[PDB]
Amino acid sequence: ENLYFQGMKKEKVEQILAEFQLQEEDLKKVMRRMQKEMDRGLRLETHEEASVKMLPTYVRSTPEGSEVGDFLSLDLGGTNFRVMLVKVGSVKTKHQMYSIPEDAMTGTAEMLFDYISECISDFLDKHQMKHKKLPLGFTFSFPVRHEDIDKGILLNWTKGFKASGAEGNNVVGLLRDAIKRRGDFEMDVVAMVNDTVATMISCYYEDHQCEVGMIVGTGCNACYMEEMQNVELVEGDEGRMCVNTEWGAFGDSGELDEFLLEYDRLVDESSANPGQQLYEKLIGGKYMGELVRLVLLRLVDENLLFHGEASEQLRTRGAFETRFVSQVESDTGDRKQIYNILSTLGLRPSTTDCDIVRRACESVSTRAAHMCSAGLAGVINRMRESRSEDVMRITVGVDGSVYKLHPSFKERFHASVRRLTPSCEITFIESEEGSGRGAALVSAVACK
Ligand SMILES: Cc1cnc(NC(=O)c2cc(Oc3cnc(C(=O)N(C)C)nc3)c3cc(C)oc3c2)cn1
Ligand SMILES: OC[C@H]1O[C@H](O)[C@H](O)[C@@H](O)[C@@H]1O
Ligand code: NA
Repeated sequence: ENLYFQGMKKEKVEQILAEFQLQEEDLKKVMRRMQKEMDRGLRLETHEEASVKMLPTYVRSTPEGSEVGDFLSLDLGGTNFRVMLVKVGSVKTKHQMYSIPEDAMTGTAEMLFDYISECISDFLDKHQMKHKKLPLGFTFSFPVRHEDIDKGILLNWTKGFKASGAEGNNVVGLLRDAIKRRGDFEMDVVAMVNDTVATMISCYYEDHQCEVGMIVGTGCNACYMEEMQNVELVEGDEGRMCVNTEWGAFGDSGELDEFLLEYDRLVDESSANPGQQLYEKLIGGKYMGELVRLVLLRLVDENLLFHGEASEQLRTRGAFETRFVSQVESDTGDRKQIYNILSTLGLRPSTTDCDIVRRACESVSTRAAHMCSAGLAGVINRMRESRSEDVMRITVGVDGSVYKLHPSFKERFHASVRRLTPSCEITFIESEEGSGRGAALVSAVACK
């Protein structure tokens, strides 16, 4: 054992883990670069080359006038596929979740939308309603270049999605075509929204100060209410329009290069979209645990962890799940939680190994919280400037398992957004069934 040696090991672990550190000045630089990229995406002259697409959603700040009744909501792209029935009068919901097979997410668009329509059919039978033709709102968690609220093309798949015959086509069209092939129900697709947009809308229903939507789950993205005069891609300078930043693609033109560590390159190289969504790759739940797995293999190689031996499970892709990062950080100090996770990964961890794993997890999750904060602060700072407000009071509607379930992420992120947002008063709100509710609320407003 030896207490002096155990300590020397933790000191070398720390020297390696120090590479994850971001100073406040590094965060201001990342923020200013994000802001620079946001200005570029919004302008007609630089939009095509901008990595941050600042996509117009066609969701506008409207005086009001919502329709009443039953609205169907679809949710694709997060954790599984969701069908929701929404009653607007007051808003009450009925919902069901479906596990998307891999063969659908990695086969053809036809297979993907066929499965989606099969699920819709099943939801309608379980609620006895495959006869009623309802207005339908679609949450589609991918970059889309809109023509209108109900018409938009998929730019590219993100988060490991690979279905053929989708990129370059109208997503509402693919959906509508799938429903017709099946022929057992009828729906009127009135709106297609990003998950950030749906979250902002459902959170706004509870707090009218909500004008920013943020996702920190499988992926990482944000939307906000932009001045119509700044939205150059849409003719008009009156009122506001929701803009999907698609900030996951920040760093794709080399904007984050000085901060990319070896673990980031490996995660990217072994990903379904290499060279894409690099900022998201620093924060997202699809990558977080994989980043911890890579750091652990590095420490196994320096003879600082597990007697320098990694098990088959520790050398398995995606084996250190993001939930294990959250769970390792939940550990009360007894090390029981860390121990069980490691035992299940075929390791014989000592108390020191448990502590080192705890440290690698905090280094990765604290970096994610800090990178994410630079992005939110840039959006918020830009809004304060655009609205020419001395002190801007805004509410941010947030969804996702990383922001929601990680034990310290949320706290580290809020404190870092605060340091970077002086003269800003930010309220953070967590969405209760965010996406589904949001897509139907936009549908009720749109259905006039
Ligand atoms: C074509 C088009 C253009 N813009 C929109 N625009 C919209 O649908 C719409 C709905 C909104 O949120 C709402 C949430 N709930 C309710 C509500 O209480 N209902 C009963 C629905 N209303 C609004 C918000 C909030 C912001 C900051 O901008 C919004 C736009 C919709 N369609
Ligand atoms: O799900 C969170 C985010 O993940 C990815 O970055 C998608 O491209 C984006 O559309 C979505 O909002
Ligand atoms: Na405009």
